[PDB]
Parts: sequence; C-alpha cells; structure tokens
Amino acid sequence: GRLDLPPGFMFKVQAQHDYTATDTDELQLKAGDVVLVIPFQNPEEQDEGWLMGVKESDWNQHKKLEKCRGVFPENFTERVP
Amino acid sequence: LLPTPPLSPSRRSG
Repeated sequence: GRLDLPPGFMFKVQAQHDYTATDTDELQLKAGDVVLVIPFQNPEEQDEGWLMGVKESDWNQHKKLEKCRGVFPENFTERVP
Repeated sequence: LLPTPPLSPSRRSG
C-alpha cells in the first residue's frame, strides 16, 4: 500500500449497499466496502447526496490519489469512527 | 433499508 496518509482526510466510512458507478471520476461501492472521506477540491464539485471519498484500495494508490478520487452517495454509506 | 439516491452528475475532480 501507500506510505503516507492523504491530507485533508476526515474519517473512514463503510458502504451498506452495492452501487456500481461507471464514470470518469466515479466511486464504486460494494455492500460492505471501505471508503475514506476526504476534502474535495471544492464544495462546488460536491454532489447533492454524494461527497468526495476514496476507497481503501485507492488509498494504496495514494501515489495517484488524484486519479483515484471519486464521488459516492453518503446516504448509501455509513460513517466509521 | 437505505433508499438509493438519484443519479449524480459527472463530478470530475479537477
């Protein structure tokens, strides 16, 4: 995996459903997935009901997180303390 | 029973 953590990061979340997202900057979630809430490049980009988060696997790709970034429905996931 | 949200736009991060 990576070595350093993502800056701005907030916390980790867990999906509760399987939502296949196929976009140029989407975030695929699978019922029981792990995602990290990170601060997007702007609130104007943030979608209504969806926020900018990264999957655990993407974390390992922190090297290219800029290309691992995506959007996911928060109302479809769960926050992890 | 989490209700699935509506289709979101192409959120191109940069």
